[PDB]
Amino acid sequence: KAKKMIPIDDDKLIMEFKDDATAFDGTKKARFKGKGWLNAQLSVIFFKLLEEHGIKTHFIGVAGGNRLIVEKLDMYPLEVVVRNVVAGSLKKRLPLPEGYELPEPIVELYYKNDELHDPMINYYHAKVLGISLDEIKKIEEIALKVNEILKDYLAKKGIILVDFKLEFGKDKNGDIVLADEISPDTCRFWDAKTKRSLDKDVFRFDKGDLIEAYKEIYERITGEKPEF
Amino acid sequence: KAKKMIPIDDDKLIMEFKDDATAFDGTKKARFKGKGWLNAQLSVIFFKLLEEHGIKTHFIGVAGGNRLIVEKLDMYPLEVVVRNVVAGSLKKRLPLPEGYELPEPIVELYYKNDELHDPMINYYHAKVLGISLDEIKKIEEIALKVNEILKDYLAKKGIILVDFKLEFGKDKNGDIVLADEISPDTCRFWDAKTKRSLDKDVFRFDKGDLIEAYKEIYERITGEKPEF
Ligand SMILES: O=c1ccn([C@@H]2O[C@H](COP(=O)(O)OP(=O)(O)O)[C@@H](O)[C@H]2O)c(=O)[nH]1
Ligand SMILES: O=c1ccn([C@@H]2O[C@H](COP(=O)(O)OP(=O)(O)O)[C@@H](O)[C@H]2O)c(=O)[nH]1
Ligand SMILES: O=c1ccn([C@@H]2O[C@H](COP(=O)(O)O)[C@@H](O)[C@H]2O)c(=O)[nH]1
Ligand SMILES: O=c1ccn([C@@H]2O[C@H](COP(=O)(O)O)[C@@H](O)[C@H]2O)c(=O)[nH]1
Repeated sequence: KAKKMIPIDDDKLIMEFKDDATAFDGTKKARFKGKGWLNAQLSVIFFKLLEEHGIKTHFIGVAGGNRLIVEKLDMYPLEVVVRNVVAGSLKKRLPLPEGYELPEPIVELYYKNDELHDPMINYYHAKVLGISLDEIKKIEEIALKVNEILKDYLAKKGIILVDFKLEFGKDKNGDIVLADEISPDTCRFWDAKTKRSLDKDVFRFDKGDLIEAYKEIYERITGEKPEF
Repeated sequence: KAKKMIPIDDDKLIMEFKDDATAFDGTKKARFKGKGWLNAQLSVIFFKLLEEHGIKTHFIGVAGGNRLIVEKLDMYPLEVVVRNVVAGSLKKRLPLPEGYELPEPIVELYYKNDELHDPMINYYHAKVLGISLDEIKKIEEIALKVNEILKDYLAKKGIILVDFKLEFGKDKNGDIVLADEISPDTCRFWDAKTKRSLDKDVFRFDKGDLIEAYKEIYERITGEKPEF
């Protein structure tokens, strides 16, 4: 839908970032020239940042612009959502307004299943899904640590980290390893002063130019205008 | 919707069981003569059974047919669902068929909120709702114990306990006390041999005569035909 996975061998594969974007369970579609490049490059910076902090990620190296070399993992069938500020689907689950500052981070577990439209699950559903309580606890522990690292990093750059989605897999040693991507597609980012979205919500809710919004994030983090 | 709550004093109130039944977030409505009486009487038997087993319930005594004397509690805004067999909403959350025997009980937490249509929550939402992790853990621990007591009791009477909903409150000592009702309205009950519903699903999905189904449960448990 937004990425291709290309085999290399048993140990590694290629994650390719496409210009394609979707929303509303794949029902909204557009292409944005440069979006693959931006998301690829922002994922690299985030993976490298988190690695420095002791977070095991699938990130191995770059394979030219839009393609990353990543470790092969047994993927957990989860989307793991961390929420600091109330936005999107949390508005329908809690009677709190968009922009409400949570007293502590909220972690949500979603089962990756297209047929069931990615329903929310708890630790018990997880277990029936074959994911042990100890696996779940260390998945959440990692997500909360990632949260602290990303929110501090971004607050320096005048960016509020509202929420974001993570995915994980096990490597050959049975270690839990951070996977997929971290990009303006899979996070909400607000400008600290204006509270404007610099993320996929621009596309989701037609708030302006998606590529300008993504370029802003890139420029704020790197201090440079994008090469494409 | 199905019950009235009538004050007595600071310590206690009246729970009255009405003939009214609803389904599909209150959109389906009917009255069933005798349903209040059946649900009242079955709640009594269940509360008395669980009390014997060390479960603190709000049950104090009977006030004539359809009305129970119950303890006043600070109610948790939760519906706590325990699931042994796949049925109802769990079919949309897990790709398992109706009638699938779970490898262990599933506990689900729902936030009681009419505006939000009782959305599922996890421990983190609970906390933002003002419910501590320790409160949640002992709420679930009680629900799982209630489950074991009810499923064994009912298996003797040729009834499979598929799932059921519980509600809870704190008494003046800050003890967590089982509340609301336990009736064929708030449980799924299948016949052990035929797998037929003897519960509110009869009404929900027009499967036959609701009152016959409820009378069956009553007769199986008490060994007697209902006085009304
Ligand atoms: O479903 C709801 C209900 C309320 N609120 C919040 O809590 C306040 C409660 O006030 P009310 O529901 O009367 O709405 P208002 O009149 O403030 O718009 C609102 O301003 C909202 O910020 C919310 O976020 N979601
Ligand atoms: O959304 C789903 C998908 C599958 N299944 C179960 O897993 C089996 C998988 O087979 P399939 O999805 O091909 O359906 P079938 O062809 O068996 O009806 C089914 O029989 C169902 O019991 C389910 O319960 N829910
Ligand atoms: O399939 C999804 C669903 C959500 N999210 C991200 O997770 C957060 C919470 O999403 P929502 O549950 O509010 O839609 C947002 O940052 C959103 O972009 C994803 O990356 N992929
Ligand atoms: O508002 C509700 C919702 C569900 N249940 C009960 O909880 C179980 C699971 O319900 P569902 O989530 O499958 O609808 C069933 O026994 C159902 O009767 C209730 O008592 N009240």
